[PDB]
Amino acid sequence: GPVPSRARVYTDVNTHRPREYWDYESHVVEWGNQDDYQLVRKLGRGKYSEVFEAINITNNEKVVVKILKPVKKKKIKREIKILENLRGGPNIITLADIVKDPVSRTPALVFEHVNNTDFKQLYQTLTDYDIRFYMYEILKALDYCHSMGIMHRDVKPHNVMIDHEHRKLRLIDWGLAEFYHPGQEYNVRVASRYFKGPELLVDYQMYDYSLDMWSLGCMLASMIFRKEPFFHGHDNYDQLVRIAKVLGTEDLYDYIDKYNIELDPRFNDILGRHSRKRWERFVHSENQHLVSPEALDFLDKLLRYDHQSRLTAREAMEHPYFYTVVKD
Ligand SMILES: COc1ccc(/C=C2\S/C(=N\c3ccccc3)NC2=O)cc1O
Repeated sequence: GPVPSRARVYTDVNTHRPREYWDYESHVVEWGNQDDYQLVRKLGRGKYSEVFEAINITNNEKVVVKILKPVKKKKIKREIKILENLRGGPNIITLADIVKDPVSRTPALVFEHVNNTDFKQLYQTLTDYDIRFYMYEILKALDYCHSMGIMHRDVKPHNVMIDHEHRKLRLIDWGLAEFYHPGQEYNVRVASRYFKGPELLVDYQMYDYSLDMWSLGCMLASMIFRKEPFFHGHDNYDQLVRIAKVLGTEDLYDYIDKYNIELDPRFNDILGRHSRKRWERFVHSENQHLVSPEALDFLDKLLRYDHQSRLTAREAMEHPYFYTVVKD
């Protein structure tokens, strides 16, 4: 069978919490007043919800209303409990309220509103310093939720709301997030394809917080190199082949050999043999201004096959890449 794995940090956080903290199936939702919130315009539709900009008429302030499509009560309470546990943490989106939507017949989460700059203007104009700044702001959020027993499992540009005017960042969409318990086997069908960690792509279920750091590396590579997404697979199989053309196939085999994992035989025809590449290969005159030796070394230490060898969020915040960022 496969070799078990545990997180190298925050391993026992949920163990020594009261069972109330992580036993989300037992959570009792405390409902607000649906009539306090007036929908203004639809902002998005996902597979699991729709999201609206709205007004809270008791303070005339804008809020964002996420009305869940029908989903199992378990998963609704999971998201709710996680939002409540993490509320007030650095750069975590704030759950303001929860109300019963009369039309949907499902819960509606009420969030703080972020005046977000949308993501193509952000991708096109963020400077070297801005990338470092916002990376640091993201690591603050990730170190907080990891220290609180929670992995996000869906880190990607669209879940990072930035109001670039006020240099304000918020990590959103906790609907895939889970509590980390040592030895617990999880569902590998999480994260968007381009940000899925190798552990997911080789069907290794006993993963942990370090999955978020792989996804964060994919975001970082897309920004400093100006290739979004960076690993652009046509499906989950070709996703792993795209990674292996950069990180090499020899270390991929070392990885699965360490955990006594076996690749799906369907890779036999498509994986090939690939050397590991130096990151300088992706540097050119149109992304040069975003690359430094520090950037490449930091990236290199995030994008590791072995989830156990990636930097933790806290370790990443110690990296020289962030020495130039003004600390508050
Ligand atoms: C414009 O400002 C905001 C925008 C979004 C959120 C929070 C969200 S959005 C979400 N899920 C989605 C996303 C896209 C489509 C459908 C559902 N989950 C969250 O927590 C908070 C904001 O202040």
